Amino acid sequence: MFENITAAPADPILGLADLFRADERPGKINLGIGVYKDETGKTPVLTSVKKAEQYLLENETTKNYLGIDGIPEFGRCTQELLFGKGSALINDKRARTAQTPGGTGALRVAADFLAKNTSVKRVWVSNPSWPNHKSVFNSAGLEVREYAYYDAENHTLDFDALINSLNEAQAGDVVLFHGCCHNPTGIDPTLEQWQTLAQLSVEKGWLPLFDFAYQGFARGLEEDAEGLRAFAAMHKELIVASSYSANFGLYNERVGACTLVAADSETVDRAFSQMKAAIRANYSNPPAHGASVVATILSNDALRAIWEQELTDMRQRIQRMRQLFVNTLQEKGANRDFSFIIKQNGMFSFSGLTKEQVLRLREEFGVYAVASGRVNVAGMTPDNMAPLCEAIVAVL
Amino acid sequence: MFENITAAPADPILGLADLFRADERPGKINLGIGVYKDETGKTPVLTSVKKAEQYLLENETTKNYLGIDGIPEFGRCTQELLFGKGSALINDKRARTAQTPGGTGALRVAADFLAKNTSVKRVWVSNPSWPNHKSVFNSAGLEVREYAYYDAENHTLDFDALINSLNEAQAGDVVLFHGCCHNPTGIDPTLEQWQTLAQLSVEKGWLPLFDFAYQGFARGLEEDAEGLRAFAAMHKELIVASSYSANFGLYNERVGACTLVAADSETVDRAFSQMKAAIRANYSNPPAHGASVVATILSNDALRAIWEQELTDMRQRIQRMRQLFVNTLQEKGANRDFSFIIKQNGMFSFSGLTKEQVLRLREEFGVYAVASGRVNVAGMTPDNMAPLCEAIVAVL
Ligand SMILES: Cc1ccc(COP(=O)(O)O)c(/C=N/[C@@H](CC(=O)O)C(=O)O)c1O
Ligand SMILES: Cc1ccc(COP(=O)(O)O)c(/C=N/[C@@H](CC(=O)O)C(=O)O)c1O
Repeated sequence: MFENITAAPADPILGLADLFRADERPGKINLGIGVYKDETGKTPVLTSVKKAEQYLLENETTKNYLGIDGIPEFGRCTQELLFGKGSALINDKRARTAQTPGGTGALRVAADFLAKNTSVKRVWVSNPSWPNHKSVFNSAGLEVREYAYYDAENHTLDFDALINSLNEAQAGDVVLFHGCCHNPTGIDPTLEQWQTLAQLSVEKGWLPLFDFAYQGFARGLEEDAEGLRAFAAMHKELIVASSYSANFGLYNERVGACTLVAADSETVDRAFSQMKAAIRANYSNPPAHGASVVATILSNDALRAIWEQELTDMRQRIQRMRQLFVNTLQEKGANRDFSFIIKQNGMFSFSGLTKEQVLRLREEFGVYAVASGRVNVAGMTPDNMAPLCEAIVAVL
Repeated sequence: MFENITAAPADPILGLADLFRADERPGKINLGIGVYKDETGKTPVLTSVKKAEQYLLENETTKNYLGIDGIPEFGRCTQELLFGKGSALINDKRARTAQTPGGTGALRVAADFLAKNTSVKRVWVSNPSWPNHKSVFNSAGLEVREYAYYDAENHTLDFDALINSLNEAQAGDVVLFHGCCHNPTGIDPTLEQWQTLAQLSVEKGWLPLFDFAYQGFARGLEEDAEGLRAFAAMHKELIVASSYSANFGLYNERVGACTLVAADSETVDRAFSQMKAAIRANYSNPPAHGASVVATILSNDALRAIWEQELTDMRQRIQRMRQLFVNTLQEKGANRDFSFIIKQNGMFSFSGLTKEQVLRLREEFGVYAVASGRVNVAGMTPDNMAPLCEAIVAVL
């Protein structure tokens, strides 16, 4: 049965870990996968998380199965983060949330739900995007089409090209939007742009799917949700796939959510019954530990205050690194202007490096980035900045 | 988009929780979903698990992502449980394991891997089986066909009917086998029967898929794997979907494994690369907490000894309940012979009750079973046995 199976191609992101682990050179520098590091080059457990885990160890008295949709308090806390306290979507009972194994699991549940229960055949994704978006949607049988997004000459969102690309989308197609901290560009719509897209989407009949992996890493928790909220004010229906991996430092615990919104509570409840059936046929019900840590933190004033500050600390450290990177490239003799990196949002920016420069940086200098030129600024530290920048200048 | 979605049908198992929770009557008795209860009618965290969780709280210093296939030590420990220390499959590097979100996730990963990478179109499942097997396989695009299994007049495995049914399977079809503690019948092949099926499967070209949700609940950890090991000795290729939910009391932490076996290490590694690609497009990588508890326990002599005894304790308590149930039915005036229940394995036996008897038991008596007549013996206790039996006698 398995004699002719052809090997799969390298995961362009996750595959970097095997290479990095196998690299026995001392001064190797990891700017690949999107995990936050602190000033020591490590990814500690958040203190709020350790406190919540201690509380769970002391107080949990069963591991009996969650419901298919997971912990109810987690769902309520997720909806309040997405839509705001006092949102009409919440008051009108228009949204149902399933806790999922990560943001990736939330994207797969959304795709399986749409493929099996709606007329959807195509999802529109930005060029460029996270490379796993295409794989997730195709695995559910959905075609992926690309829309233009990025002007690489001026390092801006090419809004006119984006609009033009999307004119080819039919009513009933899905359009995927990154909620904030676009991966890989770091370039997000302004609020006015989000409002223009919300009105356009209603006019053209697109179903919005928001992917919200980095809420809190651009400007703040509420500010980062403004684009999604502008869409929510205008649309009867949308889907949000969100993740708590980065903003709680809970990557390996697989904590995400798929939130379905419909015109009214009767419709969302009927539609959600099919989303639950799609989950039951995949992984049955979701992992409790990470979600119970998030719900424990978000529902306790003291833990929530500690956590919000830890998130602010991460965001501010990445901003300090963007500035230190730009300043150090100049000092090490880089040819050009990299000042666009300062304005960008989230863990990632596009260095502008070619696929060959990125390969040379790994092979010759032990500096690991993604082949698209995406660099994880959150992997930069005061201690590794100089060698990193010297290596980059050397490949320019 | 969602205006016409038809509501999904009740999950015949998981749906019982909403009904049971909503039932405000005092003496309600839960014999539905397959979760173990102790003599108090509760599902505590195992002591070995609490000890391992304390160790993790003290010693974990990151939540950085696992590999797509999860914790390497967990994979090694799973293979040794499945195949035995010193197995040729392990020595020859013929098996690769992915840690998955539960046994359900392992079944879905297997199905997506087979659908996308092999000629498989059909999976053969026993009539009766767990009702979610059909949903999982159909969600991946595979047809499900049934094979005869159970003689309900004599309460035995109808081996001749099983063989006859399977003559219709073509070479390259998958046949699903429950490794031990068949759900819902509790009736497993004898070792000779397993050996006969292993030889038949090789002759007819079937790809075996073992589902191993209850290792340790029939007779013991090694004894329960004898049928799988008889198949492993005869086959170049097979797949095992296993779960640690019941045997570690870790249901909500989603701890399972998908193990692929091929003729040699080159083939299994090539085939496994595609299994990893199927996982990446589903939930990306698996939840660490529960798997790290299992690996911590299985790799430490002291914790492993505590755990093995806790599992023996669960198994023996269920056996005591089978005997107490049979004795108490007789004392409360049940018409017939229920002595077949004593011989059966695992959490479940078929009571023989009709779908209407089961509905009446819920509506009139607050006793909750599955509509197939399956009862969770592990939900029975000395304190609830008399009212339970009185109710059953009342509906006969
Ligand atoms: C836009 C976007 C959507 C969804 C995910 C997956 O997050 P999860 O851990 O499943 O909650 C990522 C994550 N990107 C990271 C890590 C990854 O590739 O797995 C990255 O781009 O390096 C992402 O960047
Ligand atoms: C044969 C079989 C294969 C796979 C599973 C799922 O276990 P997981 O928790 O995903 O590791 C069950 C579980 N059966 C239980 C609970 C359930 O239906 O979800 C049951 O039959 O009540 C099962 O009985």
